[PDB]
Amino acid sequence: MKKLEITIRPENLEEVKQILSDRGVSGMTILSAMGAGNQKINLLPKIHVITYVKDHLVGNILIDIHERLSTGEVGDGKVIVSPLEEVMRIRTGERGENALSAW
Amino acid sequence: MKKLEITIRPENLEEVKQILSDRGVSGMTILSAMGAGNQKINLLPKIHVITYVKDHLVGNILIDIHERLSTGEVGDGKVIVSPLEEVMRIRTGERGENALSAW
Amino acid sequence: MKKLEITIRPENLEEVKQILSDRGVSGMTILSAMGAGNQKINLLPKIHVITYVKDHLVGNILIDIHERLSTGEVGDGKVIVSPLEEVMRIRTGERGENALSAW
Ligand SMILES: Nc1ncnc2c1ncn2[C@@H]1O[C@H](COP(=O)(O)OP(=O)(O)O)[C@@H](O)[C@H]1O
Ligand SMILES: Nc1ncnc2c1ncn2[C@@H]1O[C@H](COP(=O)(O)OP(=O)(O)O)[C@@H](O)[C@H]1O
Ligand SMILES: Nc1ncnc2c1ncn2[C@@H]1O[C@H](COP(=O)(O)OP(=O)(O)O)[C@@H](O)[C@H]1O
Repeated sequence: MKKLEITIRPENLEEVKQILSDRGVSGMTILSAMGAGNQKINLLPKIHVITYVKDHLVGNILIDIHERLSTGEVGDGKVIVSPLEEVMRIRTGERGENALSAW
Repeated sequence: MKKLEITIRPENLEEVKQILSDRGVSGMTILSAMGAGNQKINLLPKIHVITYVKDHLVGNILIDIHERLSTGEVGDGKVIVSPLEEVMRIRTGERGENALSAW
Repeated sequence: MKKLEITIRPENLEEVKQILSDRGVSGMTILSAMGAGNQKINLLPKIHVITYVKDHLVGNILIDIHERLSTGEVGDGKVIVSPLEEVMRIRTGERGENALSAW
């Protein structure tokens, strides 16, 4: 399993929720943020989306996010992929890929 | 050392602080969030807790969180475990497990 | 590439932005938080800064943060370093170190 961190323009949150639903993804945690980078130190409002996903889905999610969110204007955002050693569902104590099931 | 990310119902924050104190954990950083998943895309309020811990404590913290927070109702939340390559205390410049000491 | 998580007193955010600019770092995402630890469970306001950086810069950024932010008073904060498997720029679809370029 992998962690995705998706940092976007807030207006693009609906489209990120749809991309993850369209790949069977079970859930997501959304944080408000301020970001700085190339867009013109100017801070701008951002949404930071965290989702845990099965390893075979990551490549298609990254392609989907570029194809559907790109505006060709500076500031569209970033996606990173990082490793997960253990995942647990609090309600059941289930570990591994069972912890992300649709139920 | 490992990073835990604990995503919970906000009413359960007091019990997460007590579980970490009961395992000698030095600290925690708390973020407000909105989450989507199985509970009935409906966004619901969540707390996202980050804590850095010694590797031998992770198994007992995961057991404690399942045993004390489970309600057997959908939406109790998730815990993940991920790797840490370096940890530094800003005040002293100390690295490694010394950076998390109680002082 | 590596992820840094920098958890600080809010008054120190200007100095963290300057340290990252002084090492050529392209950007940063800023989250408001509450933290608990050694400082006197008392919750205190914090800023949580996430930045993605090239591996050869991490050692000098950690030294800079200790030298410029240390007050020798408990509560100055923490820096962690964690691994990144993939980085993508949404606007272009570019991966790897190209995804963090100044443009
Ligand atoms: N090195 C970085 N680390 C973390 N977040 C970054 C980094 N660079 C950019 N970001 C985030 O992505 C947002 C957009 O980045 P920006 O450089 O303006 O756009 P682009 O990626 O289109 O060149 C920023 O406002 C910030 O939230
Ligand atoms: N795949 C996921 N990635 C990240 N956060 C998730 C994921 N699935 C669920 N969550 C988080 O956990 C919360 C509860 O999940 P939910 O599916 O409703 O409960 P359960 O785990 O009891 O089936 C969500 O509101 C969200 O914050
Ligand atoms: N184990 C920990 N995991 C995550 N964040 C931590 C941890 N310990 C401390 N912190 C964060 O760093 C802040 C300052 O830590 P504190 O223990 O008061 O200072 P010091 O590091 O100077 O002893 C906390 O308020 C919290 O945000």
